[PDB]
This record gives sequence, structure tokens and C-alpha cells, in this order.
Amino acid sequence: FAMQMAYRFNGIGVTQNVLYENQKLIANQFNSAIGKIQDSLSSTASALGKLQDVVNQNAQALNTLVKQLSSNFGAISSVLNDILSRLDPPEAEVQIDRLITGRLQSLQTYVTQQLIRAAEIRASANLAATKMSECVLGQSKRVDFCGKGYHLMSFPQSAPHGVVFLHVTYVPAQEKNFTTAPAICHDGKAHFPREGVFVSNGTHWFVTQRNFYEPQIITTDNTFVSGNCDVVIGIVNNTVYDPLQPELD
Amino acid sequence: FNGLTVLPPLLTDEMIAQYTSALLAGTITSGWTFGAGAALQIPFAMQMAYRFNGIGVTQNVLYENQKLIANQFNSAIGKIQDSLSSTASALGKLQDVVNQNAQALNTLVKQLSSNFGAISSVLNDILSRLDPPEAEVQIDRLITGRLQSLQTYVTQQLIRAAEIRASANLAATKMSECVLGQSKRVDFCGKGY
Amino acid sequence: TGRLQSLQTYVTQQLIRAAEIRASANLAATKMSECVLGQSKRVDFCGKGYHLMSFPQSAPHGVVFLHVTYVPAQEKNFTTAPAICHDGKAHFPREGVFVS
Amino acid sequence: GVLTESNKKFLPFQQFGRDIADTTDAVRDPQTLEILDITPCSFGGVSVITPGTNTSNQVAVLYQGVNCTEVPPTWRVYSTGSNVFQTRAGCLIGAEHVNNSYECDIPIGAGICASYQSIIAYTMSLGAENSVAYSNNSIAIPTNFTISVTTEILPVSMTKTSVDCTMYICGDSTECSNLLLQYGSFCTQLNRALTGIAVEQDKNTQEVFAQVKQIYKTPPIKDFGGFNFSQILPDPSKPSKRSFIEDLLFNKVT
Amino acid sequence: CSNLLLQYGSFCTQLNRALTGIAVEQDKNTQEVFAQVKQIYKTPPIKDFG
Ligand SMILES: *[C@@H]1O[C@H](CO)[C@@H](O[C@@H]2O[C@H](CO)[C@@H](O)[C@H](O)[C@H]2NC(C)=O)[C@H](O)[C@H]1NC(C)=O
Ligand SMILES: *[C@@H]1O[C@H](CO)[C@@H](O[C@@H]2O[C@H](CO)[C@@H](O)[C@H](O)[C@H]2NC(C)=O)[C@H](O)[C@H]1NC(C)=O
Ligand SMILES: *[C@@H]1O[C@H](CO)[C@@H](O[C@@H]2O[C@H](CO)[C@@H](O)[C@H](O)[C@H]2NC(C)=O)[C@H](O)[C@H]1NC(C)=O
Ligand SMILES: *[C@@H]1O[C@H](CO)[C@@H](O[C@@H]2O[C@H](CO)[C@@H](O)[C@H](O)[C@H]2NC(C)=O)[C@H](O)[C@H]1NC(C)=O
Ligand SMILES: *[C@@H]1O[C@H](CO)[C@@H](O[C@@H]2O[C@H](CO)[C@@H](O)[C@H](O)[C@H]2NC(C)=O)[C@H](O)[C@H]1NC(C)=O
Ligand SMILES: *[C@@H]1O[C@H](CO)[C@@H](O)[C@H](O)[C@H]1NC(C)=O
Ligand SMILES: *[C@@H]1O[C@H](CO)[C@@H](O)[C@H](O)[C@H]1NC(C)=O
Ligand SMILES: *[C@@H]1O[C@H](CO)[C@@H](O)[C@H](O)[C@H]1NC(C)=O
Ligand SMILES: *[C@@H]1O[C@H](CO)[C@@H](O)[C@H](O)[C@H]1NC(C)=O
Ligand SMILES: *[C@@H]1O[C@H](CO)[C@@H](O)[C@H](O)[C@H]1NC(C)=O
Repeated sequence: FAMQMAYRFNGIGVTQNVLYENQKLIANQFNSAIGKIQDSLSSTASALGKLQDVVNQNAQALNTLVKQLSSNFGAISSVLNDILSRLDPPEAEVQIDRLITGRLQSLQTYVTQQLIRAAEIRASANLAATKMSECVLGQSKRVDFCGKGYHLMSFPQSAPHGVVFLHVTYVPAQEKNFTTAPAICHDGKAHFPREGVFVSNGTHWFVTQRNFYEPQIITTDNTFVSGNCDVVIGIVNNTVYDPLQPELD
Repeated sequence: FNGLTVLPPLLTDEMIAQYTSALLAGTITSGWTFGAGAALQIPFAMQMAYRFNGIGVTQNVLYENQKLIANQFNSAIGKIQDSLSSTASALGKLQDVVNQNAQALNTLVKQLSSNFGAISSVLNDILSRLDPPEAEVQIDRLITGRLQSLQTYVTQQLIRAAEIRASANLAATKMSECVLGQSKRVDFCGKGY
Repeated sequence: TGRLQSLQTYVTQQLIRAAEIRASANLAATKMSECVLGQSKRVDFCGKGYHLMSFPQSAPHGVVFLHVTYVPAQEKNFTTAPAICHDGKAHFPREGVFVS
Repeated sequence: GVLTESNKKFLPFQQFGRDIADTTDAVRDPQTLEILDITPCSFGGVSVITPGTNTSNQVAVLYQGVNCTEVPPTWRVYSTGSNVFQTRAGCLIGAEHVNNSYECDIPIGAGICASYQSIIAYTMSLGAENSVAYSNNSIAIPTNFTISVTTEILPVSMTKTSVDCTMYICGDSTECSNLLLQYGSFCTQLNRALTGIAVEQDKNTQEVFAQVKQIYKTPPIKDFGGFNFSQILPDPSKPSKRSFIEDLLFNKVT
Repeated sequence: CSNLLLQYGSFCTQLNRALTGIAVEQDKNTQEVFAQVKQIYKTPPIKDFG
């Protein structure tokens, strides 16, 4: 599992070194987050409101359909047995027709609204299936699709009429301010970071990865050279140390 | 009108403009970092170099050609203004919703002028001209016609609202992915890289 | 009134069905854009496996996508280590995994 | 309606006027022969903005699209001199207007919304304001990180209900059934639509959950580098074999 | 008219409920589309964007 988490850290753009040098802290943070989720579910109510709204709407629609069966609709009574019991068929037919028309209209309205609600639920289920495919069976680069932050991995949980996703994300924290430049000039040549950004702490210059502060000495290994110093806007002067020379000596 | 009221939106246009301004200032001054967590400042040139790296071109090309890229961007955004100001019918998609809603409301209003088999379409006229025992016969026909028209209007409005919700969901997804980040999905965010 | 009610029911049903057809068409257009004109990293969006490329084919009222995917096979057991020590230093792979 | 001195001019032969759908907007009196315009007197809906019967019994009443100048189902306490606030969505009575502004609970409209401190009404707040220290040679880089777990709830299916068209309308009456037979095949279409919805309900669940070729099982010795999945994983003690989180979710929804 | 209309049951309760649902849905759509920022960021007074 640690190697899998290192792969996911590589996926979000962070070197896998960071996981291995912070494995205990990361495990503790994940455990604490799970505990907080459990506490919030146990204590806070109305969190599962989206699941409850569908049930409430369906129950209300069905109750309205049942209660619409007790309407006169212009007839003498709303009970067919009473109409048939005290009336001859020639005049009972006129009374029955109004009830038939009213009940048919109410049932048609119910069926149409149910079709609309079913279409909405189908769209929601398709979204849930897509999230299951792209957030649980893999790692997604789509922003805010599998939670807020940099997605790491998700866990599905079953619900009475739905699915609950627990999205684990990487959130940067404790930022610091530095001075930066686009390129470094050495021997009249422009040097660019292979993967990272040049930063300065006031007196010296280093290379760090873009999502975690790990300053390193600027060398030929972690930079590449292209062109002279004139074209680039914002160049600064610094030395680029090459490891070959000390060993050659 | 007859029972026809229009409810003002909860978010006034000034608030929506403020939200768009916050989005645009954040994406200029921070890139995609403000989406994930706290907004981390970055020079705009370096953000462009990062995005060139994202599309597959080395950040060398941006710095060697910064002025040309800036001029091209400025010219394109100026042509956007020219096209919007001069050319018309560019916003037909937005106009269609307004036209459809206005037409539905107008036909709902105009369905109040139909006899529906009664002696008149004015209910007060029926009451004044006719005794209560006979007036109910005409009133029932009027009730049936007006109920049917109102039910048709409501059904059409629900069916249209479903499509508007689908469009709103697509717009929200595009705001999340195109604006708060850089997408690798082909043709999702414009045409090209 | 009977015939008009039947007609209204037919029109409402047709509208509801056309909404679903439009949703399917939007999905098909998105699949064409993201799999025929490109290569997608989204899981199980175009075939099962690691997507390589797709080919469209016309149908009487639809479209057929032929998804070409890469599926690993014939796995083998190995032994791993997160890092390797040499001269009192920790070493990590640049783009691979340590196996034994 | 309410009569007003009309400004539009009539040719010497008309008697009244209208704009759309026989809406008489003007008329001339038969004696003074003066052109008058007719417009309906104000009407609108009524809304209650209670914070819940639990907590307090105080309420605020909103009249939609009504000017504050003229207002007077009696509502004695609401039409005698209480504090009245006029908004763009109508007039508000029973809620005091505060000069402060922050996030609110109950929307009203046009950027105005109310909450229970007494009940107050105020302009909605979009959020906090911060000015990022942008410069052409300054960068912010994280030095630490946090891991967040968030929950997303998505409904996938609803109850499968079936309604018998014949028995609902008629309910064991042969005469009613014979009369209904003349109406064609409405019942058949209704039953077909309901059954289609019912089948779609199972199709949704099959699409969402059935995405595993095999039933993978976790090893007994749980050594995942320190990460603890005890709550997420199924609990064999429970008869339903659900996990702790799933048990909590099922208990909440009833 | 209203006394005769009372014989038709609670149709108009359903109509008003559907319209109110649509009205709430519109505000939900706008809020989901636009309200995606925790804070209201402001651009610096000096415009030097390269
Ligand atoms: C480093 O960046 C920080 C921002 O996190 C600077 O602190 C803010 O700088 C802005 C500049 O416009 C001021 O308006 C704020 O008042 C500062 N905040 C505080 C709490 O003082 C900081 O000044 C920067 N320092 C250097 C040396 O660049
Ligand atoms: C910027 O960083 C450099 C290198 O880390 C600092 O220079 C060294 O600081 C350490 C103290 O941690 C001293 O022991 C060394 O003698 C310094 N010189 C070297 C290594 O050549 C420098 O002090 C930092 N500047 C700051 C923090 O303002
Ligand atoms: C980096 O160093 C080079 C040479 O070491 C500087 O180039 C000199 O720039 C000055 C600027 O007025 C000229 O007068 C000299 O003729 C240049 N050449 C030499 C050999 O001195 C360059 O300016 C330095 N970078 C910065 C930002 O100052
Ligand atoms: C990164 O943040 C974590 C917590 O978010 C820090 O760990 C805490 O450090 C303080 C100070 O030593 C302790 O009192 C806490 O008990 C620690 N918490 C945990 C969960 O371990 C960590 O020190 C931070 N790292 C850096 C480099 O700032
Ligand atoms: C994973 O978390 C669970 C829940 O916190 C741990 O189980 C708890 O263990 C402590 C100490 O043994 C007991 O006091 C609690 O009653 C346990 N809770 C439950 C719900 O069983 C479990 O020990 C953790 N896993 C590991 C390997 O430590
Ligand atoms: C950055 O802006 C300052 C003005 O505050 C200016 O003097 C300097 O030349 C600029 N540098 C670059 C690389 O644009
Ligand atoms: C790896 O070893 C385990 C235990 O010896 C065995 O169950 C498994 O089948 C092996 N995998 C392969 C691919 O041979
Ligand atoms: C009606 O008579 C009154 C006085 O008796 C007069 O002022 C008015 O102009 C007359 N109007 C018409 C239409 O004859
Ligand atoms: C409901 O009542 C309980 C106590 O009876 C109280 O703690 C809670 O805050 C109330 N909630 C609301 C929304 O009024
Ligand atoms: C209410 O009527 C007064 C009197 O003319 C007017 O000044 C005020 O603007 C009206 N209110 C609104 C909201 O139009």
C-alpha cells in the first residue's frame, strides 16, 4: 500500500520521496480524517438530505394520487358502490363517467411526473457510475470531479438508495514566500529547470519541485541549457555547478 | 395579468459579476493553485511556461517568444470584442430560452379568451346574464378548458427545466475544469491544445 | 376531447423520449471528440483496459465505436523494496520499480 | 380595478381600448366623456419566514410585489405599525434591517435574506476578501501538507411502484370497467410506462455497482503500512456484513 | 367559480408545488455554476503581467 501511495503522489506531481519520509504523519492524518468522518456522520443530522428528498417526493406523490380518489368530480358521490346501490344504470352511467374522467386525469398526471423524476434519477445514476469508474478504479486529473484538492483515491460506500464516495485528497499547507527568476545565466548561456522552479532565500538560489519545498543546488543534471542570455526577460546571474569537474580533479 | 407573478432571482447581477471577477483575478494571479487550496502567487510568465509544459512544449519556447505570444493574445482578445460588437445572433442560444418562455406565457394568457364550448369567455358576463342553476353548466366547461391549459403549461415548463438543469451542470463542469485548471480532454475547452 | 387527449399524451411521450435521445447523442459526440480525435486517460470511458485509439462506424440511427485497448497478461511474482541503500544514502527509482 | 386619468388620446369614435387578449386598459365614461384607463389593484402571494416551530414561534411575513405605502387573515400585529422593510422582492414585516452583512440561512430574493439571531434581514455576503501579494519576481511554495477526506452522496435508484389502471379507477365494478373500455388503451400505456420505470431502476443499480469481474477478498493479516481501514471494511460480526460507516448511513435514512 | 372548482381535488396544490420546485432549481443552478470561490480575490493595482 505504501508503494501504491507513492505512485499516486507521483501522479499528483509530488516526488515519491515525500511519502517515504513522511509515512507515519500521512497515516496518522488519514486515520484522523476517517475518524472525523465517522463522528460527523454519527452526530450531525440531515447530512443525507439528497437521499431523503427523493423518498419524500415519491411518498408525497403517491399520497396525493391516493387522496385524489376521494373527489366528487361533479358527481353525486365519490363512491361507486353508493352510486350503483341507489341508482338505475341509465342515470348511473352519467355519474360514473365524471368519476372515470377525473381519476384517469389524475393517474395520467401522476405517471407523467413519475417519468420526469425517473429521468432525473437516471441522470444521477449515470453520474454515479462515471464517478465509480474514474475516481475509484483509477486516479483522475479532472479538477473537482473527485473532491476538492489533488485527488489521491476514493472509497465507495453503499447507501439505502444511493452510493457514498469518500474522496482522499492532497491539500498543500504552510506556504512560504520566495524570490523567483525564469532562468539562470552561466557562461553566457540560459539555463532552465528540467522539472521545478528556481527560488531564492535572499542570498542563494536553489531548485525545488513546484508543490513541495525541497531546495537543491543548481547543477547541470537538474537543468538544461538553450540559447544566450539576451532573449529571456528576467534572467539573473548565478553559477551552475557540474559534478564532473570535482571527480575529474 | 391574472395570477401571473415573476420572482426575482436570489443572486443579483452585481453579485454574479463579483463572482466572475473573483474567478478571473484568482486565475490571473495564482494559476490553478487557488482551486486546490490557498491561492499561491506566481508571475504570469511562469504560469504560461507551466501551461506550455502541460500541453507538451518546453518552457524554452515561451521565454524565447514572449512578446509575440503577448501580441497574439491581445490581437485575439480584441477580435473577440470586434466580433461581439459588430456581428449579431452570436447569443442565439441565450435568446432562445427567453423567446420560448415568453411564447409559452403568451399562449397561456391567450387561452383565457376561448369559449371552450360555453356561451362566453367572460365569467362575470355569464354570471350576470344567467341564473345560478344554468350558469354552472357553462362554468364547468370553462373550468375544464382552463385546467387543461394550465396543466399543459406546467408539463412543458418541467420538461424545459430539465434541459436547463443539464446545461447548467455542463456549465458548472466546464467552470471547474477549464477555468480552475488545465484540461487534457480533447475539444472540451475550445478547439486546439 | 378524447382524440385531443390522445394526441396530447402522444406529444408528451415523444418529448420525454427525445430528451433521452438528446442525452445519448451528447454522450456520443463527447466520445467521438475524446477518443477518435485523441487518447483519453479516463478509466472505462472508451473500452476496458488502457485506451490506445478508437474508430467510428456509421449505423442506421446511431454510431459504433471500435475501442482498441492494451491489456496486460502473464503476470509474475517478485519482491520489492521502497528504496535501496548505498554508501549510507537512500536511492529511489526515477520512473520504475525495484524488483528481486 | 383602479381608475386613473388616462394620457393616451382617443379618436372621436372609439369607446374603449385593450392591449393583449381582451384586457380592457381604457374606457370613456358615458356622461363626462372623459378617457380613463383601467389597471387592476395590487395583488400577490404571502410567505412565512419562521426559523422553525422548535426554537421560537416568531415569524416574518413577506408580501411579494407589494409597495409598502399601501397594505391594509387579519394579521393584527402585522398591519398596525410594526417595523416594515421594503425590498426589491416585496415588503418585509416582522424582521429588523441590520446594517451588517454575512452568510445567511433563509433566502428571500434580490440579494436580501434573513436569519434568526429576533429575526434580521440583510444583504447576502459572497465571501471574505483577500488581495494576493502578486509581483513579477515572487512565488509562494508549500512547505507542508494536509490530507482531507470528504463525502459525496449520489442517489442511484428509487422504489419500484406499480399502479393498476383498471382497479384504481374502477375497483371491482363491472359497469365501470365496461364504461372504461370505450376509452381505448390508456391503461395499457400507463402500465407499460410504469413497468419501464421499474426496470430502469434495477438497470441503474446494475450499472453503478456491478463493475467487478471477481469478488476480491482482503487478506486476514492487515498490514497496510499504518493506514487503518477497519471502519471502511466489512464487519463479520454484523449479520448483514456491512461496515461501520454503512451501518451508520442505513440507520440515518428511514 | 371557486366553489365549483373545489370539486376537482388538489390539482392546483400540485401545480404550485411543481412551479416552486422549478423556481428553487433555477437558483440552485446559478449558485452551483458561479459560486466556486471561498474568498473574493482582487487583482493588484499594478498590472504587470509580462
Ligand atoms: C512575502 O509574501 C507575503 C505574502 O504571503 C508578504 O506579506 C504580505 O505582503 C503584501 C504585499 O502587498 C502586504 O500587502 C501584506 O500586508 C503582507 N502581509 C502581512 C501579514 O504583512 C510579504 O511581505 C512578502 N515578503 C517578502 C520579503 O517578499
Ligand atoms: C539561504 O540558504 C543558505 C544555504 O542553506 C544559507 O547559507 C548557509 O546557512 C547555514 C545556516 O543554516 C550556515 O551554516 C552556512 O554557513 C551558510 N552558507 C553556506 C552553506 O554556504 C543562508 O544563510 C540562507 N539565507 C537566509 C536564510 O537568509
Ligand atoms: C551577469 O554578468 C554579465 C557579465 O559577467 C553582465 O554583463 C555585463 O553587463 C553590463 C551592464 O551594464 C555591461 O556594461 C557589461 O559590458 C556586460 N559584460 C561584462 C563582461 O561585464 C550582466 O549584466 C550580469 N547580469 C546582470 C543582471 O547584471
Ligand atoms: C506539518 O504539519 C504537521 C501537522 O499538520 C506537523 O505535525 C505536528 O507537529 C507539531 C509540532 O511538533 C506537533 O505538536 C503535532 O503533534 C504534530 N502532529 C502530528 C499529527 O504529527 C508537522 O510538524 C509539520 N511539518 C513541518 C515541517 O512543519
Ligand atoms: C483501527 O481503528 C479502530 C477504531 O479506532 C481501532 O479499534 C479500536 O482499538 C482500541 C484499542 O485497541 C479500542 O479501545 C477501541 O474500542 C477499538 N475500536 C473499535 C471500533 O474496535 C483499531 O485498533 C485500529 N487498528 C489498529 C491496527 O490499531
Ligand atoms: C519587475 O517589476 C519591477 C517594478 O516593480 C521592475 O523594476 C522590474 O524590472 C521587473 N522585472 C521583470 C523581470 O519584469
Ligand atoms: C504469487 O505467490 C502467491 C503465494 O505463493 C500465489 O498465491 C500467487 O498465485 C503467485 N502469483 C503468481 C502470478 O504466480
Ligand atoms: C350629461 O348631462 C350633464 C348635465 O346634465 C352634462 O354636464 C354632460 O356633459 C352630459 N353628457 C353627455 C354625454 O351628454
Ligand atoms: C430543536 O430543539 C432542540 C431541543 O428541544 C434544540 O437543541 C435544537 O437547537 C432545536 N433545533 C431547531 C432547528 O430549532
Ligand atoms: C411606493 O410608492 C411611492 C409613492 O409614489 C413611491 O415613491 C415608491 O417608489 C413606491 N415603491 C416602489 C418600490 O416602487
